[PDB]
Amino acid sequence: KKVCQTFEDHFLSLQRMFNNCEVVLGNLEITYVQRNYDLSFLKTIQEVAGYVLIALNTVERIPLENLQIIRGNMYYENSYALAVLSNLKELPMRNLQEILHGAVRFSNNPALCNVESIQWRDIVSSDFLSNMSMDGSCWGAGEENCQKLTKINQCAAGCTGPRESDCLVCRKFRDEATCKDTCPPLMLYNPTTYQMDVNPEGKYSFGATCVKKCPRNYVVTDHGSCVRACGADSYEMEEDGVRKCKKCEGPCRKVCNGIGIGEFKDSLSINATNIKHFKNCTSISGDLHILPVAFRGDSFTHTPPLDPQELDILKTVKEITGFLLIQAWPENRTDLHAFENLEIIRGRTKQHGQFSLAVVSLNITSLGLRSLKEISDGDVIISGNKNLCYANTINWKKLFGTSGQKTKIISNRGENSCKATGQVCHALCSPEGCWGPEPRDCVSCRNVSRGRECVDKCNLLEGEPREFVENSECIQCHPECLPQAMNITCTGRGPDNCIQCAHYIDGPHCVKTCPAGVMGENNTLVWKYADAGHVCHLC
Amino acid sequence: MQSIKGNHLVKVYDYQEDGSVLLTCDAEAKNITWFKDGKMIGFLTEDKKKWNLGSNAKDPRGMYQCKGSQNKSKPLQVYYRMQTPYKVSISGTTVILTCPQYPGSEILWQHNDKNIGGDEDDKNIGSDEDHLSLKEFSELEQSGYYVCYPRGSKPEDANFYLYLRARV
Amino acid sequence: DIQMTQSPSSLSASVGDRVTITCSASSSVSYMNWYQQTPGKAPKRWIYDTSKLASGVPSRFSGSGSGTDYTFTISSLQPEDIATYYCQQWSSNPFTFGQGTKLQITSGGGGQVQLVQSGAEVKKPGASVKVSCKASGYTFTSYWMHWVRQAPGQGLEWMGNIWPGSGGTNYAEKFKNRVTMTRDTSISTAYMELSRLRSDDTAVYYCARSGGPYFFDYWGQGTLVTVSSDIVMTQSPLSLPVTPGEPASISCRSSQNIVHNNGITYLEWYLQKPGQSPQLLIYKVSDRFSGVPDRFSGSGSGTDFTLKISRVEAEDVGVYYCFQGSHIPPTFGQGTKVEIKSGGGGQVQLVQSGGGVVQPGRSLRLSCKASGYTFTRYTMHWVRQAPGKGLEWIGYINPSRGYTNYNQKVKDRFTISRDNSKNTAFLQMDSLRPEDTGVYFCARYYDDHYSLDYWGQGTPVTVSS
Repeated sequence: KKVCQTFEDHFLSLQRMFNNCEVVLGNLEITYVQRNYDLSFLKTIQEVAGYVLIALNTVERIPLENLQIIRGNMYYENSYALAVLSNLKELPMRNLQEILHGAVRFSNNPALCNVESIQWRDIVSSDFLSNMSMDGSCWGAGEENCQKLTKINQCAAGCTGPRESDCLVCRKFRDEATCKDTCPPLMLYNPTTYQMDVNPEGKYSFGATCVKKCPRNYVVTDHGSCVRACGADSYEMEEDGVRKCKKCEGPCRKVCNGIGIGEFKDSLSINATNIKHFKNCTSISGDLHILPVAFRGDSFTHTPPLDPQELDILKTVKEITGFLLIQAWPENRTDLHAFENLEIIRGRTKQHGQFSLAVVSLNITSLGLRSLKEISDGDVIISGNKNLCYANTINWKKLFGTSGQKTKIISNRGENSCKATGQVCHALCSPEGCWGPEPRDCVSCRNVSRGRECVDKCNLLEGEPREFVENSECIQCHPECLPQAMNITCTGRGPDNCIQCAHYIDGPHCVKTCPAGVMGENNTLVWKYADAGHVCHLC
Repeated sequence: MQSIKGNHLVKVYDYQEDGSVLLTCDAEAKNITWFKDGKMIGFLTEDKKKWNLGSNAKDPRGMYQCKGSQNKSKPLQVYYRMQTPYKVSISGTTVILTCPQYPGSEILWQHNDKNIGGDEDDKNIGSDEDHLSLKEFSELEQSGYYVCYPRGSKPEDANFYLYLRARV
Repeated sequence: DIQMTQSPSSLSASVGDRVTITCSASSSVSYMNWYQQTPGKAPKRWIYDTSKLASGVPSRFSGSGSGTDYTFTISSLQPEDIATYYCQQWSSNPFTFGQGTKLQITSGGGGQVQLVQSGAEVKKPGASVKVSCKASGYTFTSYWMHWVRQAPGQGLEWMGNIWPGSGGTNYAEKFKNRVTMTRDTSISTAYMELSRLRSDDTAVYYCARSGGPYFFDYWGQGTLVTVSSDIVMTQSPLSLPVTPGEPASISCRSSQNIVHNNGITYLEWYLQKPGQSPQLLIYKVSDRFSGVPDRFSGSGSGTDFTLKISRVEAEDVGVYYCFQGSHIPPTFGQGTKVEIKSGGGGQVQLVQSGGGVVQPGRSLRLSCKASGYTFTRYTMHWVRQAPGKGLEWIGYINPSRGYTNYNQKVKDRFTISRDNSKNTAFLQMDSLRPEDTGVYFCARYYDDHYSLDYWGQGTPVTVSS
């Protein structure tokens, strides 16, 4: 079954999107149709996975003869699946036998006839609470268009035999012929491996039927469903023949254009006009200048003065293709807290052709750019910052990528004064340097690293999180790994690299509970019990 | 003349039914002490506060000043004819007054807070250096307080006013 | 003679700092007067009665003291307060003045945003003129140097910007093909080359510097380039005359609505006082700039804007140019040359004449014509100011009585006379000496205020061979 996602223009667009449509994945909205312009523009539709909004319809007859069940994955306003109102004499909704989720709205249809006698109790299921059916089993058109009463367990509309292999429209999903309560699970549990495994027989979900691979431009989501596009919290990434909707690593890539290229081609600084076009943005393509005229405000550019609290919109920028020049920052903030999350300033375009990160003439105590790792092309100048201290400590050769990259860290607070004032890097920071005054803002660590923080020693023997040192990093053990005091409590990450288990242990793995009821091989549920030794034994 | 500002607290009471000259002191009444030519002439302990100089027919004259709880007030030169003081000369019906202080600066004159001797349109009133000449002196009209002061200074800053009462 | 001592003799303070001047008298004085004397101007009475502010004196000035010690205080020093301050006693003749306290700005242009333009350019038709504006006291890369033109016979007309940090110039369509503006960030100087000079291009071209809430905040001196062979805003009054003190109001109308899409109306009023560059008066539709008197108070909304100067003073005379910048090409109004209706009541004026260069031993006669008041009701005084010296009292004459008094130093050589029929006082100086060289000023003395309130502009007298 093919699937689909002025008065004349509306009619043309709707006839274009719904002509061949057989199952409507979104909501079929039939609104604003002029008189005597509809001719079988949508007749074969058989399941609309959403709401049918047939409102303000001047045409006399909207056939929709074959729509069998309108899913109701949405609603019109609230519990509103079929919205026929404010239109239309004949609507022979002959085939619509169940609207699973939602209700039917009748109002402002003086011309609609023979539909008030449709036994809508069969059509709607348990959502009669908002069933405003106020505006003999027959949907109109004389005879042969009868309501076909059938209701007044994987079959929705009706049955063509006492077999789940032959049913009109399946309630939840349909693998190939039989109506299943759910898709064949993507990952299958094998007691041999004691872990979930990709099931060859499993199929991803495309709407109301189960599909081994999602055709066209459909991306597999986390829940196995193949949505048209990834959600806001996910990104599109291809690993196999079908792409998957991988969850975003914090703010996902939203390439914006910076000041100088694009809509901000002629903008001067990151003005109050420019800002809020960069909200939730990462990998800004172009420069990202913050000149003082941003904070003063400008009249010949007619841009209101920038409130300092809005510069925190730029905290999401995790990469810059051009240059990052921060030539004035709010005087009440002690560290460049807007650019804390920057990772690479690739610097393809440079300010005056030279500098790729210039922090000139600000009053910040510490540069506070803890996360910057590569400043690829241009130089880096940090000057004038008359209160900047923990600055020269970081080894400027390590981050920059091309050997000609320089640094002109000048005219900042003197090193002798920086140390005399008690402003030196915390002890838990390797001799590489430190971005500020705190342990988190350290270039590299002496011993361990509990995330960004550089701790004195991983909780190898004593601690609440019970780290296990790895590649000079503290990695929280899996919660099932109970802390052991005589030795380390976990050799490595995961549930199968820990000595003592707080909960039961299933094979090599330690889990909260033994696997019970989980889908396993041969489409058979698996249940496991625990012995006195917290070992999970297969039943 | 009418005002007491400038420490000129001594004034003549011109509400006499009999031809007696009464002097008044504009000080916080507690006890008024009167002086004449520097010497104390009376001490009024509450009750009365005016000083009676006697009948005007006896030509009372002298530098009179009073004092309450503060320091002595500026003198009031009384000159009846029925510190250097103003000189009074009578010749027939002409009364000539001489300013006590004539540094050679512009001498101006005032009678009852009214300037006099400046305009040349008065044949009976001439000002010649520190001398003010009053021809055909009118006892009822030209008697009262007189004071001389330099151009630019306040008349109230004079060391004392002259009270002239003359029958000519 | 009561000796007046002023301390300090010269004081330098920064804008906004509190400045205190002390005056010590050799004897207890009943009342002290304070006068402000700008370079080249006659003394202006600022405080009388030792605490009372003269009419028009801002409340930021104050006098205090009693007996032999007096103090003059400026709460917030302003650039316009640069002058010599003199205290004067009147308790005894001669009226004695202090040596004068020369008040200057400690820093000044050191930090003050001061733009200095090229100026004095004369060209021929069809040529090109290039004018610079050296911006000092500010980050020359942080503020746009917008350049505005005011042709003779027309109001201000913008001529395009330049953001000296990046050189990215906007331009006005009336010159988009003709004038090019380039920055020289190294030397901190924006430049503007106008090519193909026409007949109608003779004007004064000012270089503004668009601020945060204001356009044309600090304006350059202005370059007069004389060469010879748009939401329209018109100001409803034009050459509207007012009387000193009488409230005035100049209305201005917009061709369209100048309410910008951002919601902030960039309507403004700039007051080009005679001989000065335009300087902002109402920063937005209603807000007044910092350093403008509370007298100037614009108003309006929608399309019509009206400026109400609550009490027109002597200094407010000059063309108020209404500018609207919510439209892309900044367009000004025609501007109403608000002028003092001369008399406007009692024109208390002292006009001095008879000065010049005279040989030693010769005689000179100075005249002081009094107008606007009863000449005979007030005393006319003469004061001499020698080059580099303070004010010296010479003498006074009473017009009603003819009473004269003179300083002992000149009593035997100077004669003061008056003509009541012409309301004029005469200062006759006989046997002039080189020490008599100076500016001679005539002053009216009000006995009720014990202060010389009206002073003549002064007549220079030079005794040279």
